[PDB]
Amino acid sequence: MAVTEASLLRQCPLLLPQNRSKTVYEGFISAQGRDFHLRIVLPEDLQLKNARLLCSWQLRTILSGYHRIVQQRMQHSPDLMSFMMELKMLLEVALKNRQELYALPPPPQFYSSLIEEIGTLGWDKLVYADTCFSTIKLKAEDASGREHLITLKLKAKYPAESPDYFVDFPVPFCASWTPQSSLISIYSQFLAAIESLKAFWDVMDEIDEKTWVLEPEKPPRSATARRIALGNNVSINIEVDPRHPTMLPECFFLGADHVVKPLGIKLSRNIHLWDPENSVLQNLKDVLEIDFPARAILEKSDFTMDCGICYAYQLDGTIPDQVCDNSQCGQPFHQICLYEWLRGLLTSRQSFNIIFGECPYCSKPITLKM
Amino acid sequence: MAQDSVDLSCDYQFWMQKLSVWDQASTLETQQDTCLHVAQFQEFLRKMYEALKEMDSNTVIERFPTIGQLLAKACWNPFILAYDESQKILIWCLCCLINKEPQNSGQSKLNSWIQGVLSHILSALRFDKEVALFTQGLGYAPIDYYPGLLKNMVLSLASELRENHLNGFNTQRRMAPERVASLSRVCVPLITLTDVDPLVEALLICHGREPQEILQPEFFEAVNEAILLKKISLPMSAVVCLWLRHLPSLEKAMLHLFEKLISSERNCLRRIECFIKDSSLPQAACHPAIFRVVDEMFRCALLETDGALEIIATIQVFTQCFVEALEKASKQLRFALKTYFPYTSPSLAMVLLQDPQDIPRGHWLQTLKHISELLREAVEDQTHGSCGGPFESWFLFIHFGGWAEMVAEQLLMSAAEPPTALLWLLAFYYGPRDGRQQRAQTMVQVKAVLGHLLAMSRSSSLSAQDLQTVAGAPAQQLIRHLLLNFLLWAPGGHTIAWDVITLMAHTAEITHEIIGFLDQTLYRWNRLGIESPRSEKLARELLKELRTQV
Ligand SMILES: [Zn+2]
Ligand SMILES: [Zn+2]
Repeated sequence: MAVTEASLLRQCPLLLPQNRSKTVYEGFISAQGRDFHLRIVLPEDLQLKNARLLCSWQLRTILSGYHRIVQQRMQHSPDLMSFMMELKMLLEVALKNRQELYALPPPPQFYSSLIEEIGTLGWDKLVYADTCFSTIKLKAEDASGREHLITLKLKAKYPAESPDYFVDFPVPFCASWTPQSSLISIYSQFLAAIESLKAFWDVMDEIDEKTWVLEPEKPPRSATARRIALGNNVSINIEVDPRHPTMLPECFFLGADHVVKPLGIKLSRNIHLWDPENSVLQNLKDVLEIDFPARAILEKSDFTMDCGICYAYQLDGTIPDQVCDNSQCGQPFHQICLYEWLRGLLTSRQSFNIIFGECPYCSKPITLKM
Repeated sequence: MAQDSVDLSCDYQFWMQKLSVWDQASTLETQQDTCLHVAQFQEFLRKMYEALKEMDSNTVIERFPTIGQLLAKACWNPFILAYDESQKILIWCLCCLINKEPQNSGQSKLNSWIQGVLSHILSALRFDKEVALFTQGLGYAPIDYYPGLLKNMVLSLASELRENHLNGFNTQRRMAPERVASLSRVCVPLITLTDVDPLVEALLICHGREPQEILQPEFFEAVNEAILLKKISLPMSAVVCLWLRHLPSLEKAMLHLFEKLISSERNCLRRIECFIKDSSLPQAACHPAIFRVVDEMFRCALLETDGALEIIATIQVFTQCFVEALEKASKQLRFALKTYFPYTSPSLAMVLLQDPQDIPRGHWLQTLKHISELLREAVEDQTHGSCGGPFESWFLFIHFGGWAEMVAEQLLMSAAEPPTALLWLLAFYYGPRDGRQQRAQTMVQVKAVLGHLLAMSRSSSLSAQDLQTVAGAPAQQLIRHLLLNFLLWAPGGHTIAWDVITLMAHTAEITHEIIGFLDQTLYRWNRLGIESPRSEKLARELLKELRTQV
């Protein structure tokens, strides 16, 4: 309703006015099928510019990082009615965010069905299950003999709504979810995607084996990019279409302008002799009229010796100088980039010509002396 | 030669009732609305100045009632006094209202008050007391330190902003958002006064950490206007940030290209190329977002006209500046072409990127024959896992000038047994969305025309009516352009080109269309360094004489 005599009943059923002069309300407030104790003292008139509001310590843990919010809302909100709307809305927010603490599953469907269904698959399949039982991650095999993993993140109702599927491989995966579908169903869909992309995988595996793939290190199955090295201090980066893998990619070369120019010319001249009945390597070798190095150096292949903020060597004369005092990062930077960076952080403090604060990559103490 | 008084006498009462609103622009609203209406205020002042200049003062009482109050209100408003020449014009208005020999008491009082207000604009100490006292002490006139004073005032605020910028989420003095908006409002009226331009560029780089914009778009549009009319020349980093925070500025500037290819310099592609390279579009189109927005406005124009040769030309040029800008500023960390060109095979692009500067004249037929194959794969075998359709693979084919144009000029060189692939290619270019039925018809029409033309070339220099026969529908522009290629290419031309031109020039549209053809061809040859000097001089001559006829 308009007025907060019926509208306040309808929108706060469990707030029982104790006093005749409706100054103390007491009892429960509702949110996400959960009721909370709440005791809300007004002054002698209906003015929230001055009011008390006490809570259960339950509710106060759940209003943590909102205290100023609520105090401002008491001062800024015209009526009690709207105040309660704002307060519920804010509870709404608070719980859904802290979703890790709050999940009472209906066992009779859940924990039994999930067991039945993992039995339906086979027990070699499942590889990880979380003790909140929210996450699972499953395994599948190629005709090749490659493992590909699938994460599922599951809700209070598994069989009702979709399970959130998180997947590696580079085309967007489609799972037709019904209430009738189950783990075996989405698993068969996932196998279908595997056996479909078989060619693209063979291309990637063939490359990684018979060449010095250099930049993506331990490649995922999602990566379309392969910065291959060849000769010395020249490289080719090659971005591939999965749907037509053997077909021609967008490509270009890094290194010496005097070394690369001839290869570009030669490529532009032989590029009509690309053929999607050969392999990518068997096309590249005879198009560019070359053989590749199979790991000319496997230990000191390359460590990216660039700024790790701006990713340039030679920013206005300056060199990658300032490093991390850490064995696991070692990452060089620039004087300019690291100063601009650390000034900005809240963790940074500046002494006379010194700036203390966190390495961008590893969050360990790093010192900059201007 | 009708009204003279009336429109100005109305707009007078409008502006006087507006000046009284503003009243020294010490507040937000008075400033924003002044910022807007000032320019029209200036034009009003031009018409007013003409009127007061042609006539003489103290004699006439036309608008003399409250002209005084208008010029008071004007001058004590500093946002007025800051704009291009509004000051200069106010000076002139006052110099019109002066008198040489004042006669009644009123005229002397007037003229004194006139010197007063000029002295208030130019030479008044409406500034901090101690600095006045100190300088007067050192025996300095405002004139000799104002400049350095201004310079220091600016470098201060620019510095301040750069530390605001670098302290992003730090427990340290946060430049007041209100004050930044304040400065921005003051950048507008004196953008073309060189002693702010560091401030500006500091504003555009130094965005800071807000979800909300802080600057008011009257700032962005003042700046945009001034970039395009070349009153500003900032560095390019300034203007990428400008585009990348105010979309209607980046609209406003790609539309200010369109005025250039429509009105001013129809088919002077040198002039168009130089405007694109001086504008910073290429470098700003290295950011994939601004590429996508710009090519949307290009797509909207490809449709309004159904494949206008003039917009095809501007694309070809723009793309060539862009591609050279990509290569240049893309050593490490560049976005993959399915990012700029998402609605095609990256395969096809990677072919079409290879320029003909780097291939021999003889191997271009091979290149086109490869393109025909992959386009036919994309269009005819229009299945899942492809382009969305034929139109998209065409809008790609446009963005490469060179390849679409060279087909006709290569057909004439291989007119004896023409390759079916080239006939596919050219038919596709002049007509997508036909059915195989309509493409085969077009191809065989062109094949018969190749027969007639090769007979005519291997014959002597013949009439123009023999060509008018085959000229005499859906495939007209194809045949026209191929025919012009024939004229320029064969040495049987240079004699009977005029003879066909005169007849083919039915309308002015055909004339302009062929002119665009010829400008494109000259630009194309002079780039690629491929030439018979006969054809070059002939095209130049024809183009020169036909641009007069229109
Ligand atoms: Zn750097
Ligand atoms: Zn580190």
